[PDB]
Amino acid sequence: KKISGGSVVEMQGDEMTRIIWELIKEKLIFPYVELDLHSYDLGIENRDATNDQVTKDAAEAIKKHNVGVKCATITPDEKRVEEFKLKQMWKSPNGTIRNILGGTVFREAIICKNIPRLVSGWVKPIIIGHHARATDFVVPGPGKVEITYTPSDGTQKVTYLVHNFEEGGGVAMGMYNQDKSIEDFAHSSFQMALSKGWPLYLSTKNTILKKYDGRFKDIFQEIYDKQYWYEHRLIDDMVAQAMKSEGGFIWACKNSLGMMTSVLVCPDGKTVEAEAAHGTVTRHYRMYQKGQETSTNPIASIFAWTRGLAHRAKLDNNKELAFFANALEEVSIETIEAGFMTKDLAACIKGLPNVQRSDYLNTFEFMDKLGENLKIKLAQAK
Amino acid sequence: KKISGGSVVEMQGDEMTRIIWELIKEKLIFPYVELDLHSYDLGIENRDATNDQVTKDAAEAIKKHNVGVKCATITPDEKRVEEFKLKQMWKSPNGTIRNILGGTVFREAIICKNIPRLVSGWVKPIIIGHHRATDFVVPGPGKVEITYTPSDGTQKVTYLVHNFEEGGGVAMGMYNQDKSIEDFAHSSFQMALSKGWPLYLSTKNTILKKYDGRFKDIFQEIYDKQYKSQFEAQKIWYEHRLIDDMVAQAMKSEGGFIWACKNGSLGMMTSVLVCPDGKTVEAEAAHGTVTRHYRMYQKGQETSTNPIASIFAWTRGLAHRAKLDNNKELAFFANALEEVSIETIEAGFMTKDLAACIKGLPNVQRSDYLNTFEFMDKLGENLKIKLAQAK
Ligand SMILES: NC(=O)c1ccc[n+]([C@@H]2O[C@H](COP(=O)([O-])OP(=O)(O)OC[C@H]3O[C@@H](n4cnc5c(N)ncnc54)[C@H](OP(=O)(O)O)[C@@H]3O)[C@@H](O)[C@H]2O)c1
Ligand SMILES: NC(=O)c1ccc[n+]([C@@H]2O[C@H](COP(=O)([O-])OP(=O)(O)OC[C@H]3O[C@@H](n4cnc5c(N)ncnc54)[C@H](OP(=O)(O)O)[C@@H]3O)[C@@H](O)[C@H]2O)c1
Repeated sequence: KKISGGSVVEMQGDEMTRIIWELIKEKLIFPYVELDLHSYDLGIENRDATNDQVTKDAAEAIKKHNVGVKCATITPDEKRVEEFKLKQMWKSPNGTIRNILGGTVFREAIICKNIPRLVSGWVKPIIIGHHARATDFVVPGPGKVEITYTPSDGTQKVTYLVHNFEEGGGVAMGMYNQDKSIEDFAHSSFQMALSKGWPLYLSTKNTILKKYDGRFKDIFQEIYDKQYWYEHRLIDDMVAQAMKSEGGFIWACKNSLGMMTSVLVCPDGKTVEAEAAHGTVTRHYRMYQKGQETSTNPIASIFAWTRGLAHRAKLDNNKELAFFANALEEVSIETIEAGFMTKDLAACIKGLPNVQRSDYLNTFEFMDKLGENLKIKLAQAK
Repeated sequence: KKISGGSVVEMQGDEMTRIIWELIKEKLIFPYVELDLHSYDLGIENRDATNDQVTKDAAEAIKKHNVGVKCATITPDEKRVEEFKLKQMWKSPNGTIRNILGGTVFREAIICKNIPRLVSGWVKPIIIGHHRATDFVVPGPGKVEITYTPSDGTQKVTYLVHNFEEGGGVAMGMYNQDKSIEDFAHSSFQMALSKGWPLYLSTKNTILKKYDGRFKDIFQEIYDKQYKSQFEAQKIWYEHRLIDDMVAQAMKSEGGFIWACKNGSLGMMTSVLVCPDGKTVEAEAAHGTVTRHYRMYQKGQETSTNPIASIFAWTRGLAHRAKLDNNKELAFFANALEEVSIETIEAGFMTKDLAACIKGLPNVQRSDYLNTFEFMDKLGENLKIKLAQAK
């Protein structure tokens, strides 16, 4: 009856996104898909109770099962330490997860025909990638700061003057990048393309950091010929090319939030972690706690699930799951395009002072409209 | 009858901006203000004829007279060397001027009510100020180290940057003198007090604990010793914020702050070089010479070039001159010219770039905008009326 979805790592989160995450599972996922679900509770109280061990176990499960879908989580600050009486200022779960997995983060805004964009010409989305270290120190007083390279065979020594501090002190730092990290960025970028069926654009300073940025340009061109369209451009020339076009390209960059998605793509081409690019929407959660009506956009959170499920389906050659993930993305866009949307989107169209209650749906009404539309779409498909 | 404006250093430039610059002087400045004008011709042919000596003399004149107003200039590349048969690839005049003066460049987009922004909440502008490196290819395995050798002969300090054990890559060294950080802090505090807005410094001091920590410590020290009382008197403040926390607050805010960063139509983008002394200022448009429009102008074709950024170079320069000289009539004139410029656009009279921001470039009709000369004439008519009404 229901689709056999296979192995998925799910991470529960905090505040308004936690409410939305449960609604998505109950209304959009669980009525259609059965999963061998590896669920980790990354809610702040559980991270505190387990001394953050839950976060490390979730990252290891993503590494083992290749598919991670994560709800937004609170990153503690002093105010959060007091609010929850935390044992310590726990590090960001996203930072912990990224450190364990590695990879490149790709960000993509979901586009709807009736929702204004930065450039009206944008019909197809733009997927921006950045690869995801330094030795800094105080220069106590006058003297030379030099950076040297000694090849391991001892045949040469190259010394570069960083600066001769003559009047006083300051600060200095040394930075590096290994060819393997640049290679991993290139792979993830060509493999983000091919999967999406779009062209790739690499942008660098190149005119300023000629040797550092030149190596990225050279490694990308080399990998494009040996193992794989693709084109390089300067930052200034690139933003101009983005001001034109219908969009629909991957932009590897070396240097409403409710519609912003994020995907971590590991160099292996096997592991993916998807999530909303926004936070826990604390202000809406405070309204919910006071009995006030909320209108929180679930699109970014739904697309974490669809990107995760589409990846799972690709790994397992599961056609029914691949169809479901795509159908849920289309239903989400189509619902908004038919005029049914949350307040943030009504405000993008009308301007916040001109938004009336009849222009939007509350959190629960929007989720119910998506559920009704999804039921219809899948019934007609079979 | 005309305002006695005093001592101003003016730098003439190239292509479309050179045409606009002359129109501004003839229609907006010279009918109202008399200046002891120190004019330098930084047009590309004159920089070539003088072996760039004109650029160095202009920078020394700004140092001496404290007020510089500069027109956009061509920075030569190989194509420009061929076009003008240049003796050499002269360095950017902006780079030469900045090296002689020092100081921090503050950028600000001019806001009009009927012109769409990035964040609709931004009612007040955001003024962003920014603060060299030695990079190289690491051809294969080996050690990259960064060393500090005291000038007094005490023990050399060696830090390992990375030991490349397989394959190559790239490495770089970067630095900052305490004096450059102190200058950045002073120019930033001077900017915020002049504008009457709060100041934020953003760094990644949690990652670059020593490097960015020094910026955070020097700004806080200079604030506590020399500017905290003055900031309180104007009900404004200074705060350090991490870059991640800073971008999030910038979207939430209605604008109206100075942002010192440790790291829309170009026709509306202004730039001001603020020297740490609080006395010297160099103002200019943040855009270039608008070569594409200049090519149309050379062919006798109608152009619609936005002069706002160029007008604001003159108004920022004149407002600073007026502040230094306690010249109330000049202070009023500079403010009136800024207001006339914004008000003209807000009344529906604008160049094509702005009509395109409203309607979208494919939907712009000739009746939606004014050409370069029509727009300058409308500003001249509005300026005359405003100053008459002012008494
Ligand atoms: N990936 C992550 O886990 C992640 C990322 C960022 C922040 N955070 C955490 O999230 C918490 C809250 O951070 P924050 O309030 O600064 O950022 P945020 O949750 O992204 O929310 C900022 C504002 O953006 C709007 N917004 C964001 N997501 C929305 C959605 N889905 N639907 C409708 N409007 C939406 C709301 O604007 P209006 O208020 O005008 O309605 C909201 O108050 C913090 O504890 C922070 O650590 C986590
Ligand atoms: N501060 C300076 O002295 C400075 C700064 C930057 C560059 N440059 C020099 O400027 C020359 C030309 O550079 P560029 O064409 O790359 O840059 P640019 O002059 O800033 O012009 C780029 C484009 O932006 C638009 N634009 C810029 N200023 C405008 C204005 N005032 N009104 C209307 N539209 C405006 C035009 O767009 P559309 O074509 O779409 O109409 C123009 O073609 C080069 O020689 C460069 O060295 C000098």
